[PDB]
Amino acid sequence: EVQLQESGGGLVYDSLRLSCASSRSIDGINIMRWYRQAPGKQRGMVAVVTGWGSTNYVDSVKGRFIISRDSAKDTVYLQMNNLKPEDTAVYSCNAIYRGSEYWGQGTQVTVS
Amino acid sequence: EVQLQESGGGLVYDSLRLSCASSRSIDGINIMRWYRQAPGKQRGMVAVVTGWGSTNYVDSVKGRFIISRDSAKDTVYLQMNNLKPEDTAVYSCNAIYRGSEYWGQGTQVTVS
Amino acid sequence: LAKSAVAQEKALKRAEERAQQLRARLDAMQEAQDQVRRDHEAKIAELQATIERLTSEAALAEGALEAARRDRSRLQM
Amino acid sequence: LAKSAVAQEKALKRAEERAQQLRARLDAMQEAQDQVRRDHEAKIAELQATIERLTSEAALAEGALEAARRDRSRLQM
Amino acid sequence: QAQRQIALIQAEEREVSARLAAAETALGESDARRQTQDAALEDNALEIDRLRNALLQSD
Amino acid sequence: QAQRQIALIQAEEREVSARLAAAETALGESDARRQTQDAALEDNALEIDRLRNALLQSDLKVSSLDAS
Repeated sequence: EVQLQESGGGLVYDSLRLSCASSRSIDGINIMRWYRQAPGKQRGMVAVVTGWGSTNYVDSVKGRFIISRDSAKDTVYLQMNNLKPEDTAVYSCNAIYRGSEYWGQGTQVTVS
Repeated sequence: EVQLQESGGGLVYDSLRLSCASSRSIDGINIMRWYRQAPGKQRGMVAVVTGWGSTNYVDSVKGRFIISRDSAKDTVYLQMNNLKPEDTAVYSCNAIYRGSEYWGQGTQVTVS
Repeated sequence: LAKSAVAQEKALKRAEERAQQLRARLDAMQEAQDQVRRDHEAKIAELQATIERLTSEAALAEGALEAARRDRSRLQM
Repeated sequence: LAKSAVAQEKALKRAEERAQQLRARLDAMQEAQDQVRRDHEAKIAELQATIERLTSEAALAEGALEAARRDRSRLQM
Repeated sequence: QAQRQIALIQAEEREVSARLAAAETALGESDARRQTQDAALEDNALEIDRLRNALLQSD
Repeated sequence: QAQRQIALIQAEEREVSARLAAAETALGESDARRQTQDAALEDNALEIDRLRNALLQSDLKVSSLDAS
């Protein structure tokens, strides 16, 4: 089995950060992605990184999020600035190993 | 650029096929797939196969529509069996080489 | 015929060192296949799975999430 | 002893072709790697490319299924 | 055209390496034997020089 | 890169007129001198035998005469 670990919760009126680390199967990573969950609602992708580190997102955050990787430490990062109180949701990083998916605990990001 | 000069459909009530031929690149086949669409709406896929014999289907075309490979000719076999009334639609095959996707015609299948 | 007999005796002893000296490079660089390419074959299989699941995950994500959604937004009717 | 050079002439000759023959296989194995080393450069890209704009469709296709999904809550509830 | 210049570079170097390999082994041992054959033949070159005196003393 | 493979070709052609030729020019040296000593060995053997045998031919008088 493989494991994940989330992080990055916080509130403001604006400075914020998120992180999702892993302790095992380090860098053995093909496509892995990021999600957000609206309370009591469904779940969907928000941002992704891959083997070559190509950049592409969901349309809601074009010009809003910047995402970057470290191959070694296994903790991908995202740039959250200029927030709008309507972006709040429940976030949970994603990763697929050997073709099988693996979710983690899950956290939320709120601004209000 | 490929020339997926697809054909094989029909306009009847008993046993049909969707065969998308080739023009170049005999099994230069990375991910390649099919799409359908119902009038007044945008597009949608039906079944997708990948060069590794792995095949998966959307829920609807299970048990009645079958997709299979034939590398000796580079002509994906998507058999249309047990044509139920809902199966009326407009179809078109697909492929992706060099990154730049390519498309063709497809035909109109109407069975009631 | 002492110097001629001795000459061939020391003559052969170097070409038999080349016999090892040329099967030394051969043994090494031949091992450069048995592990470098053989694992290089595995990474293709490892990367191969992700093209099996992004199709499976999008199999539900493209059809089912649109067989009913655009049906639900038929409020125009 | 008189003929003993004749026998030792052939080892001075046979070891020469074992030098001649063996280097030929060393000639071949070099391009048996280099030409393949050009094949496993295109395969990764041609395989990784057909993924690098597959996530760009796994997401933008959900853009229609999230930017328009915010409307159903106005009337469903 | 990159493959054109390359096509010769493995082609030429292999021909180059062949003449680096062949000439080096061609010259070396034949040089070693030549100096010995000089030593082999010039030491008993005095052998006639010694005996020509030995012939003339008694004759 | 392709031009630095182009740069090599001239220097590669410089190396053959260089060490490549030095080896070739040395080849003519050995075989020329080899034939000098090789042919001499026959002649030096020819010069030895006439007086090595004459040694036996002429000395034989040392013992036969002493009978007298």
